[PDB]
Amino acid sequence: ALTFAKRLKADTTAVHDSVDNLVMSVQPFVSKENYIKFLKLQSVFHKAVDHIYKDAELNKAIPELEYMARYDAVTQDLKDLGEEPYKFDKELPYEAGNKAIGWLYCAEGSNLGAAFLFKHAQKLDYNGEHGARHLAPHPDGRGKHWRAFVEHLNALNLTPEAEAEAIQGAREAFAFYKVVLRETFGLAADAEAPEGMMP
Ligand code: HEM
Repeated sequence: ALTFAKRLKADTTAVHDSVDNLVMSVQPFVSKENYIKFLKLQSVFHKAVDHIYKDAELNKAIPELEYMARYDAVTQDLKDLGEEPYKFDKELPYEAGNKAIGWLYCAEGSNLGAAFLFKHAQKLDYNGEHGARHLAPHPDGRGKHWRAFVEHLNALNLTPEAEAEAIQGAREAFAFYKVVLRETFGLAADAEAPEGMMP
């Protein structure tokens, strides 16, 4: 690639697309019941990275990182749908160090690419003020907000060795997402979208 952020993307695009395909395959927008299952999935993942967004060390290198967390937004979307806060059945990952940087990339990048999901949530009359608060674009714009974030990520100046761990972290974050999705939508372990499906 060329930069840390670009290597992260390059090394995780295949798994990202597998997530895209799996999410769409379980029909998150076919019914209120399924959208709620989607929100529970989102709730678990965002709870899992909450401690990373609030990490003292990372907030010193990335100013205002603590305010980027979307866990509260997802929980409010659950409230809008008449659901109480959702709590994962199993123990939640609590990553740290370089691997935690990979999870942060995964979670924040999902904010950049949430435009598609937000459009379809809108079809159900769910918007940034009701039901899809966690999918709404950052006030500064998805792209502008992301580019600023990417600068900070690259500015961590992680060594090639550290990058490897972070990238592995990002891969594990996506992997965890699918594990939670399968449990939430009642799929077998390692279930995937129909083979050959394109994002
Ligand atoms: C059906 C659901 C999804 C679709 C259609 C999708 C689509 C996309 C698209 C088109 C982008 C690029 C946006 C841009 O460059 O402006 C993107 C980026 C990204 N998405 Fe998703 N995504 C989905 C779900 C997720 C999930 C659930 C995660 C992780 C838990 C995720 C993590 C990311 C990351 C990390 C990036 C950043 C890529 C980069 O480095 O440029 N996405 N997504």
